[PDB]
Amino acid sequence: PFVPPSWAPSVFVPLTGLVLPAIAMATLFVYIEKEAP
Amino acid sequence: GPKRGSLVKILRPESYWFNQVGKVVSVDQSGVRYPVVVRFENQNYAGVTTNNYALDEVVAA
Amino acid sequence: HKLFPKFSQGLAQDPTTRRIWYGLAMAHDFESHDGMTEENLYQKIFASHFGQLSIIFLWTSGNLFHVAWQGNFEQWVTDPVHIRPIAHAIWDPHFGQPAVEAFTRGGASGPVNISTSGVYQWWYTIGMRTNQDLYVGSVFLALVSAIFLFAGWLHLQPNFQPSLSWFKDAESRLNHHLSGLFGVSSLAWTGHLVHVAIPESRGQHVGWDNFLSVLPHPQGLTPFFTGNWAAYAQSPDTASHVFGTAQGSGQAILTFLGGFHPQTQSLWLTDMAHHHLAIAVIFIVAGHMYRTNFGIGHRMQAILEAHTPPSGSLGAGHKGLFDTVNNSLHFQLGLALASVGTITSLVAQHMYSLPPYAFQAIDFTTQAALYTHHQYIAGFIMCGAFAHGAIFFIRDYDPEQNKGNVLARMLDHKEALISHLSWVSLFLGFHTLGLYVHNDVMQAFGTPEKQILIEPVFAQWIQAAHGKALYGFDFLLSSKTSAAFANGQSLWLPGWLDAINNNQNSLFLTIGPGDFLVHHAIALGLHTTTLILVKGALDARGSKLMPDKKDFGYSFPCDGPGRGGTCDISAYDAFYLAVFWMLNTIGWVTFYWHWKHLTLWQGNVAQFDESSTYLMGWLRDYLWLNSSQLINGYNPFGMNSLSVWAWTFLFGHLIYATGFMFLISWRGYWQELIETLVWAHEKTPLANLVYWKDKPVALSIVQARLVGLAHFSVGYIFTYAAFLIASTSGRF
Amino acid sequence: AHIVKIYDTCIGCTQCVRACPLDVLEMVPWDGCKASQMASAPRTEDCVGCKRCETACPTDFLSVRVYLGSESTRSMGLSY
Amino acid sequence: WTVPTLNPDTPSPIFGGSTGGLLRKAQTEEFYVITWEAKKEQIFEMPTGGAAIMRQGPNLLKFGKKEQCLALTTQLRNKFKLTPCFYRVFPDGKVQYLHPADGVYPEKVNAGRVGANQNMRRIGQNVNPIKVKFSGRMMSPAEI
Amino acid sequence: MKDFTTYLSTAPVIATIWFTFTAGLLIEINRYFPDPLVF
Amino acid sequence: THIKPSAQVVWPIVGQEILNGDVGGGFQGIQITSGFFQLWRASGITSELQLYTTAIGGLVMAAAMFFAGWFHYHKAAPKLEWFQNVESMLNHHLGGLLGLGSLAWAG
Amino acid sequence: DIAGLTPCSESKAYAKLEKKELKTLEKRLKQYEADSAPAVALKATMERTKARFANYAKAGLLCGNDGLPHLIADPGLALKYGHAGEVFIPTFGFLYVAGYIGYVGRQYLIAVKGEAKPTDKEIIIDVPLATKLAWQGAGWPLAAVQELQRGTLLEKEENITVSPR
Ligand code: CLA
Ligand code: CLA
Ligand code: CLA
Ligand code: CLA
Ligand code: CLA
Ligand code: CLA
Ligand SMILES: CC1=C(/C=C/C(C)=C/C=C/C(C)=C/C=C/C=C(C)/C=C/C=C(C)/C=C/C2=C(C)CCCC2(C)C)C(C)(C)CCC1
Ligand code: SF4
Repeated sequence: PFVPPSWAPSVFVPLTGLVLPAIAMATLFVYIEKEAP
Repeated sequence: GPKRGSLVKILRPESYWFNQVGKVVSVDQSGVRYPVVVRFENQNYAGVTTNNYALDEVVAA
Repeated sequence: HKLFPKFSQGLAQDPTTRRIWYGLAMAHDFESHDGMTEENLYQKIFASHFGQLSIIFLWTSGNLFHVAWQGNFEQWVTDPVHIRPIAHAIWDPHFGQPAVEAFTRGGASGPVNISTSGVYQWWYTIGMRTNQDLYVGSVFLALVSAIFLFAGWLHLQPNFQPSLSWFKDAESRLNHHLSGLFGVSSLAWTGHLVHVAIPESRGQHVGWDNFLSVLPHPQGLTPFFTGNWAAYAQSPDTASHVFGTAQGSGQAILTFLGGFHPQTQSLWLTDMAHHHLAIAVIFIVAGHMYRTNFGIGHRMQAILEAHTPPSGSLGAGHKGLFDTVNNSLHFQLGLALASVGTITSLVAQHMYSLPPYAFQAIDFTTQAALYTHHQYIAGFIMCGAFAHGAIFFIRDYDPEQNKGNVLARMLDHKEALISHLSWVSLFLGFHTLGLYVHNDVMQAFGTPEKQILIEPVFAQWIQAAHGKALYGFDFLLSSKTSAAFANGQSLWLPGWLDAINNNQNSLFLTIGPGDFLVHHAIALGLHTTTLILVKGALDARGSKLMPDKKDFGYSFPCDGPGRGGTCDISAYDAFYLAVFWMLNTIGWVTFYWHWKHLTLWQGNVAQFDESSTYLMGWLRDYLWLNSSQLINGYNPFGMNSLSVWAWTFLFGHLIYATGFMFLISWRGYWQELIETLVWAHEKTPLANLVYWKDKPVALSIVQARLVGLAHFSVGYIFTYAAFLIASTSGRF
Repeated sequence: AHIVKIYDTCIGCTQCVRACPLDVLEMVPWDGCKASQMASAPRTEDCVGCKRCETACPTDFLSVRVYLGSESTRSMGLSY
Repeated sequence: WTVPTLNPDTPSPIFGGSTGGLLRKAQTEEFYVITWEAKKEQIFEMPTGGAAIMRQGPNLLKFGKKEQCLALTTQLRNKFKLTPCFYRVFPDGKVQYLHPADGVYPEKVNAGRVGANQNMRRIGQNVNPIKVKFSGRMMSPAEI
Repeated sequence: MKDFTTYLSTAPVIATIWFTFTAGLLIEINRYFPDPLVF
Repeated sequence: THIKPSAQVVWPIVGQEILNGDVGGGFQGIQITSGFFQLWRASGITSELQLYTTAIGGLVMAAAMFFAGWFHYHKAAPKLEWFQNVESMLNHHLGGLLGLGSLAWAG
Repeated sequence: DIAGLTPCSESKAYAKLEKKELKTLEKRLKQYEADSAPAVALKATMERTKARFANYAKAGLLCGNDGLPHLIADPGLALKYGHAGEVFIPTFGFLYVAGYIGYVGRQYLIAVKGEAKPTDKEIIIDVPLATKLAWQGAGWPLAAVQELQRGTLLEKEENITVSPR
């Protein structure tokens, strides 16, 4: 019970290619530009 | 310390002319901290040939 | 001000874009954070080490999983001579149908990459036969990676943070790491070899289902407890053994044969079992040396205080070195990097020549890729060893604790050291370049019989001492009437002699005047890189141009245009200048390795022996000749499977060239350009409604050197990787 | 801010003061040298770290030293 | 000598307007205002680029950074034998006089100045960087 | 003439004359003894 | 159309003699690419003698130029208001140099 | 012989390379006249080629599989098989002339440091003193080992040293 299905690159490659870089760069940008109290 | 015109040897370790020989111009007799004026026949990287030294930084050699 | 970076409020109060880069760059330099003590230093380093372990095991589990799902391992093991090892499948929606057809090679459904990492050979030799086995290994190593990441998080917790005494305990750590981490691990790998990897090569499956009901030897443990240990060397594998099957097999589990298995052209599993068993016993015995809480044992400070020679020829000797190795992490890191870099060179040099894995050295692209991969890794690690040694001199070195010892006397004769390194570098450079230019003038003027061809008689003497009957010296292993020959002749020499007298492998290749000239160029590169690195380490405290260099630290830009100007005066900048000589030197050793092996693999070693003696022969017959199918990877007639390596070849040339921009052009030009850009943005209507939060400035001097060296190095690596993989795979 | 220090080898030649493009240094009364003058750096918050003072100092070694430190908007020489 | 005050209603030099003047730093953070009194009408060189005519009497320019006011001060002091003073102005309206902060120019000794940042030792008499490890920050051995 | 000999005693002129002599000497030796590799 | 322009020959020492290649015309040398042969044919030169006389003429003119340098620096050196006559300089250079140059060349 | 190398006068690729160079030179020769200067220069080239191959076969050089002369750099093996003329006699000849140059330069430096203008005698070369030392430099190995044995070859530790040492 190990083999991931036949549709798996079509989701996982654009996920870590586009969605997680967008979320990660937005999150790191908001963390960089945050003011200290 | 040494008289005018005599040769000394520099023992200030961060001097350019450390462990080398210069010539005494004058020794100031006030309470100045570095009175011994020594001239050197070669220039440092700044192009200076003259420096003040202390009494325990020069040895008449 | 701003929050990032949390470790430095001096950087957090920076109103510019320099803050982001310097927060990225000073993140893992824990000795220079705000409020850092020594216990906190060692604890965060311990957690980071756990993080490194978790990343390595996740990397290995990912390699296993992508092979097990998208490769052809179970099909490769049936005929590993004619089938190419698949790395992972390609999903690129930017492709076209010719590219999908081209990277769909076989036997695969869609587009794949063909692996050049040797993992199929390594996994097949250690006993993998199916994909499920690789799935179980991937799940196991992912669970191990999760355990190490959790253990880093756990040993950060305040009920689990170790004290400074636990980190500064050297005898316990050497006893546990020699006896357990080296010895018991090597013993357990011997257990894996004997129990699994040898019967899998005999054609018998020994998995977890039956490893308790299958005998490793037909008389188990009775020779081992009787002392009749030679009963495990009886009946070895025959010289007509088909690997992985039962035809031509034996019963032995621990032989000592020398040379190679005849089919796979690789080391014997029984010899590797015996080898790991012997070094396991030696490391377990050596792991009982130092004094832990049991009365017996050696005291390292006592050993160091004792080894001071008479007559004062080393002064105080090794007095006070224990408190300077123990208290400094940069000394320990430089020692570790020097050892691991030399061992990585050892791995590459011994794995091309003595290939361990089944059907390695018939996969020529795997041979070239693994050699070049560990040689460049070794070069970077050696440069880091000298870098952290210079950091040791600047930060950790106390002169009063070392008044008179070996470390102070090196600083005393640093000028003699740098002078004689300068001499050997100038000598090797003048005469190596002069001999190559001389032979080029001879080859240009039509007279090859005038060119200076010095024969490498010293290394040929050494090969004759090793047992090679080509050069006719005939002594010590090449003469049949020798004591060493006659004593080793009964047991391990008959395989070693056949393997060293075979001229169809990399075991002690035939050498000539080209090999002379290149080994001299290699010595030039080594001595020169050592000159820059030793000069940067020993002039790190200060020089006559700057006596107070220790007061600015390790990586400062300069000391201004005064005193004639002081550019690249820092020890970091000496490292920076020496990375170029590292890349040059490894480029020389891998050009040499690759061209001598391409001429071995094609069949005409006469081509290397003739054209290697002149640099036009180099440029014509290696670089121009072997890049004919590379640059035809795509063209206006179509494309094929080498188009990714043609694109990556041009990609590396581009990154190299972009690095030259940061290397040559410096800061104030770009700062003036950015100030005009700031004017233009603040005056442009309907775009000055958008304003930066961080003030844009040009990159600093040190950052510029780092970015230029980074682009330079990445382009260097990608260009030679694309050329080497594409030439070897396209022509074999 | 950049760390600017004055050392007792100063001979009060005023060269560093007339070399600084930012008015950071000044001369104070002193008794350690024949000139009865010593340099001093009371306004290092405006110092950019150009090291013209160090270029102008005649003594060997330097009597004025500039240790580049944490950057601000004044020390980076920004007009924006 | 007393600390003078900034007169914002001081006439400026005759100048057609450069692209190298003030920016949003003058509106958000600070800008500096330089003031001198001339003896005659005479052309000088603007530090931001270009030429300008100073008036006969009180003059007034405003710059972004401090080195621009020092460059114009050095020009007006070595070329025209004038005595300018330049101030620091905030968008609040806070006005900070400086240069000459003592009233006497810093290139000559004045009794009353307190010596700051003076190590009373040589540079070779500093400690090693091992002696200043693990403080609250990065430190140089010349800081102590 | 004394000043002209001092100018001929200056460093680049003597380097030119001496390298001309040394190069011509090697050229003459390679002409009359063509292609020497040993001895 | 079948002889390659060559005007440099090397001496037979240390094997560099091979550089004298088969350029045609019963000659051996380095093929030149400056275009002097085409310039000389366009100017109507037909013999080596005319080229030799042009060489002597150019050497004589070089001696005249170095004498002119020495003369106008050490013996009779022009004044600043001579150098500042730019209107006259333009008149003389546009007439005499370009104008009489191209007139005499057209001649 | 040494290292499996045949002698060049016994080697066959050496004769093949000689014949090949003669073939190229005569293919270039066969497109001229007889008394023409290109034909004379090419016949001088062929004469020098034959003389060079005969001299290298006469000197006892060792050829490989490519027919090219190989040099032996080992003092004992060279002196045993008659090959001192290719590395060993050239290295002592070089060390003689290189120490000549270095010793004449050192004597000129010591001679010009003892004046009131050493840099002036370094920019404008004292030609009689330089020729005097250049002729007297022939006894440089004897003079060098004597200055070694007196303790005057070497400066003491009055040298310039850095802050570290
Ligand atoms: C860590 C090593 C590693 C590497 C370099 C790769 C590389 C790849 N994977 Mg694989 N993957 C791995 C481990 C790895 N994998 C493991 C162990 C599993 C089993 C859980 C998978 C399950 C998997 C599937 C189902 C698929 C891929 C696919 C791919 C390809 C496309 C990238 C992608 O979207 O994957 C996504 C990556 C994952 C799903 C696993 C990552 C999970 C770990 C815990 C994240 C680690 C993050 C890392 C430490 C830091 C990165 C973030 C940081 C830089 C900010 C690429 C070749 C796709 C493919 O095959 O294309 C043809 C695809 O469909 N991977
Ligand atoms: C720093 C970057 C770097 C990278 C990316 C690589 C990459 C590679 N190395 Mg190289 N290597 C490197 C540096 C690197 N190396 C250095 C610095 C050294 C010197 C130390 C080596 C020495 C080396 C050797 C000797 C070999 C490689 C091999 C390889 C290849 C196989 C992948 C692998 O290592 O599996 C991942 C490995 C592991 C996850 C660990 C393996 C198991 C360890 C050794 C012991 C486990 C003990 C066990 C846990 C104890 C249980 C005890 C019991 C009682 C419970 C891969 C190309 C192999 C190869 O070339 O194959 C074709 C190979 O044989 N490397
Ligand atoms: C055992 C391994 C090891 C460990 C634990 C350390 C630890 C340390 N090193 Mg050392 N070092 C090592 C090995 C190691 N190093 C090696 C192998 C080298 C040679 C490269 C060095 C050379 C070196 C230098 C010159 C310096 C350090 C420094 C440091 C300290 C701070 C690191 C930091 O903050 O940088 C953060 C890391 C970065 C900002 C990395 C930037 C990325 C680099 C430039 C590579 C970019 C290539 C890119 C990834 C390729 C992308 C390709 C693309 C197509 C995908 C830390 C003590 C610094 C120090 O001590 O300061 C006083 C320092 O100056 N190290
Ligand atoms: C082909 C490019 C090239 C060459 C030939 C060199 C050569 C050298 N480098 Mg350099 N270097 C280079 C690129 C190169 N480098 C690059 C890209 C970098 C990165 C910035 C460096 C950074 C670097 C550092 C940090 C160091 C060196 C050092 C050296 C010297 C080491 C000792 C030696 O072997 O000298 C042998 C001598 C030569 C190779 C020069 C040839 C001499 C010529 C042929 C003689 C004259 C011929 C002819 C008469 C010329 C007539 C022309 C006329 C107009 C005058 C050597 C001169 C080291 C050094 O200087 O030690 C003393 C050193 O520490 N290099
Ligand atoms: C418009 C100017 C002009 C042009 C186009 C020519 C063209 C030619 N000249 Mg002539 N020549 C000229 C004026 C010009 N001449 C003048 C003023 C003199 C006296 C110095 C000469 C003296 C001269 C000699 C001795 C010879 C030639 C020869 C030639 C032919 C050879 C190629 C060449 O010279 O490149 C073409 C040149 C140019 C394109 C640049 C000329 C620009 C001039 C110097 C300034 C003109 C500026 C003008 C007001 C605006 C033009 C702007 C721009 C488009 C050029 C070619 C037909 C050779 C010949 O006769 O072969 C058959 C030859 O032996 N010329
Ligand atoms: C630069 C290092 C070096 C190296 C690697 C060699 C290598 C060699 N030498 Mg040579 N030699 C050298 C420098 C070197 N030599 C120097 C500088 C001298 C002058 C002092 C000699 C004088 C010399 C003589 C007289 C002989 C050799 C011989 C040899 C060969 C065998 C000896 C051996 O293996 O010892 C390893 C080499 C060293 C440790 C370097 C020191 C060399 C010492 C000073 C002399 C060694 C001679 C040896 C004792 C004789 C052995 C006889 C042999 C038949 C067993 C071997 C190829 C012998 C030979 O001809 O073999 C066929 C021989 O008879 N050498
Ligand atoms: C800077 C610095 C540093 C670093 C250093 C380094 C980096 C080093 C390296 C080093 C190295 C890297 C070294 C090496 C070495 C090696 C060796 C030492 C080897 C040896 C060998 C041997 C001895 C062998 C022998 C043999 C043979 C040859 C053959 C036969 C076998 C036998 C075994 C016998 C430190 C940290 C300390 C700190 C201080 C500073
Ligand atoms: S560095 Fe620039 S600013 Fe700081 S003191 Fe020296 S001159 Fe004045």
